[PDB]
Amino acid sequence: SEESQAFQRQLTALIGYDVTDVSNVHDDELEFTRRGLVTPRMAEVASRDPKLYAMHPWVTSKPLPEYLWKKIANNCIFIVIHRSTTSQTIKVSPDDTPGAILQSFFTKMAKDFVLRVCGRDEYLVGETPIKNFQWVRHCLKNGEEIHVVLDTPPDPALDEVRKEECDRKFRVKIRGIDIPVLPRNTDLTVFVEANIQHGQQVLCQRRTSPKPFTEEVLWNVWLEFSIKIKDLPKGALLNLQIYCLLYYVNLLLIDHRFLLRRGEYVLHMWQISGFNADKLTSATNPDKENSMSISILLDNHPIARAEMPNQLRKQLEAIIATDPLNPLTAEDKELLWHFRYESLKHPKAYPKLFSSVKWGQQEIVAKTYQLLARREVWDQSALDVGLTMQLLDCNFSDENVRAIAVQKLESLEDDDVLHYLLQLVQAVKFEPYHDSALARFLLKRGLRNKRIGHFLFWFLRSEIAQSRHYQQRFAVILEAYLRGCGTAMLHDFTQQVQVIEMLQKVTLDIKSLSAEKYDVSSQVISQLKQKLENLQNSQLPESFRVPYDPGLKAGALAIEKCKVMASKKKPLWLEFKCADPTALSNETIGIIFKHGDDLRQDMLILQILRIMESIWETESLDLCLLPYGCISTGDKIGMIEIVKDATTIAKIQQSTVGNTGFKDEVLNHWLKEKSPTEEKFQAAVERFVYSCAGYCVATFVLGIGDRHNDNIMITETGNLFHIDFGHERVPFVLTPDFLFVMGTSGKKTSPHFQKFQDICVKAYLALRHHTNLLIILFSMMLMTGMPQLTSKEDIEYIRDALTVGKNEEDAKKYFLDQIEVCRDKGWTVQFNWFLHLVL
Repeated sequence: SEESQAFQRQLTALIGYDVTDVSNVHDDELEFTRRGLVTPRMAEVASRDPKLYAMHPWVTSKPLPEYLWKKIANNCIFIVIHRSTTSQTIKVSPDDTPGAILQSFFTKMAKDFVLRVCGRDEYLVGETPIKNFQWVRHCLKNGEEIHVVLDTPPDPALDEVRKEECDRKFRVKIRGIDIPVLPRNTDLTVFVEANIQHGQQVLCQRRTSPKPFTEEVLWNVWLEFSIKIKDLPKGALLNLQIYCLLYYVNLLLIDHRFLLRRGEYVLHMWQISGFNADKLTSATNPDKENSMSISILLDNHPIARAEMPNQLRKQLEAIIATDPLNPLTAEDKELLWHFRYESLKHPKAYPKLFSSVKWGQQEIVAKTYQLLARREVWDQSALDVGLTMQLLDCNFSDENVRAIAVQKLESLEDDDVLHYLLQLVQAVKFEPYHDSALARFLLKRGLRNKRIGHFLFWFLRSEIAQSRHYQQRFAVILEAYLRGCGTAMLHDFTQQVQVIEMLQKVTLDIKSLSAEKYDVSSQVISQLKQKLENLQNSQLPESFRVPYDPGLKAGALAIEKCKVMASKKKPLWLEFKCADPTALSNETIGIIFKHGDDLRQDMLILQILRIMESIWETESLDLCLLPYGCISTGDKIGMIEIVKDATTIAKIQQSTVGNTGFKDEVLNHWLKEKSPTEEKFQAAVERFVYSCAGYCVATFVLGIGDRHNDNIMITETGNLFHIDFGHERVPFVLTPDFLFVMGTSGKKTSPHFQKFQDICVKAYLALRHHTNLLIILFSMMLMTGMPQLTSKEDIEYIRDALTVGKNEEDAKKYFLDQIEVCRDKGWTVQFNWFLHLVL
């Protein structure tokens, strides 16, 4: 049609990439994926309750943790129900329904509606106990009152979706390679390596002879492998590399239509700088003008009881108990394979088992599927996210093996899907094909829930903007999502994109006019305000949802309170007025806009933090972390949440001690002068003990504990929290100032410091109870998040940190000793933090 052209246009602007582009394609897998994802979408749209979809209730089935019942010490909950100007407080029990509460509301003054959190696009509806609403738990946790307004339900009509309308050995001919520029130092030789991969597992390998590295190198040679065409497993990759390692590129030997690849190919390769998710991409380099390319020719098609002994059983069991990052011996794999039917009764063995399958053998793969048809135990096992995620990493390229993983993710409630959403999305980079069970699962959960949807939107867009390796695949999935999110969602996303797009341009100009010079003169500031003026016109929409806090609406830009931060790069400090008239405080929305930072890395670390908090919750612990909002918008650019009433530990030191000169009492002096009442000061000290322990443990496990004072912040309310995760020593930061606040100094003791040590321990061994989940999240984060990671050393850290193997007593001890090293170090490391990072 005609209106379809314009619609595809808006989507292109929403996605940040034109999915109809074919300038970098060698087949039609993307188009095929755009077609195949139409069904999954339509089915979910037609299946979703238009009333619950519009009001996105945010609930959870988990029990209220012990630390929250402590608040409700009267089996009564207080909810302030506003109206227009007159508010009315109603007492309610933990198991009531917002409807019941609604009715029990007109019973107080009898002389259609729904409860909405004041100043927030959050509703309290549906057949659910009020104790199970996230906002209620949020208020209960932060000792805040529950204020809700009585208004009309959103008109679901606004969510309207727009109507749519051989048994021979395999071989490859390496014709040659060619690259535009060449003039480099040495004149070394060069050769092309060809590997048939599958799950990071190199099945077969061939190489060409070396040759003078010229602008164009030809071989016109057939590389025949010792593997039959019939034996190539679906998902298998033809991995091509150039050594003289400089360039790589991959090609699926089997396409999306179960067909063998064939014909002439000219693939533009990816380079390498000074093992990682990009290494596995089937996409080719879009830069044809300066990129290396390789020519090949594919010329070669359908795709078709004994009880285990006592001693061996003990062996298999040791293997199974082993940590995920522990390598399997040839004998381990034969044991696991030959006794596969026994292995099948141990869900925690699956990864090991499937990584013991000889995928380069048709008969073995064939038996594996027969094995998988004996699911029973797996289908009934209690869902284990750690286990599930492992079957979705780089080590498994089989569609069916991965499918069962997804099958388990299907049980997760919205609340959990949100906890792992970013890692689930990142795992799509491990899928051999564009359209996969994981992609459909994500597409469906997002379409099914506005909150999940909102984030799915930003998370996919984050990759599409900065990842040439996967933006094509991710763009197609984001499109498929936008086409069924609903017109209202589409409107909100448009509002947000326009604002960030406008702020990105503003930050660029401003950033330019000031190198590595910490100044921020009235000149740059003026020119900063000047631009916001223009935007304050018919550009910056009336409002927009805060990307990291979908419930909040940002209004006009309070240009007055806006400025530029001193920081090394050029942060943009903006403040907005809440767009909702029913908001509680006149409080402004603070958001920082930065450029020149690996914001995706911070996103990863913040989600892991939110995950450790949930783990501790399952064990009645509230380490008080503070994983502030952070969304990566483009390459090194994105926005950050500004916590209210917080400064760096450094700036507090700078306040008294002076410029670069470190005192032990400064911190405590600061908290006491910021606390309105002794009661609050004591509560602030208590919050400090908790937040300090949570970050010491959390940061140690993630190996980002050795930090400079300027990257650690604290609220006037006593909440300590690290920031700037974007990539002698110490395990974590526990300096004399932190200790003094706890009432200790110089290897002494105190009621608070002792509390701190026990909490740490209790917390530390709570993360160990989930050693596998953490190892797997840490392992995936590195491959898909940071630049390059060691296929050993790097990942291996988390294992030593999680003291794998030791018992709780040795672990408790191990951690306490780490607490002592910090005690020994005092101000050493901090003072040293001027030099640089290494080791």
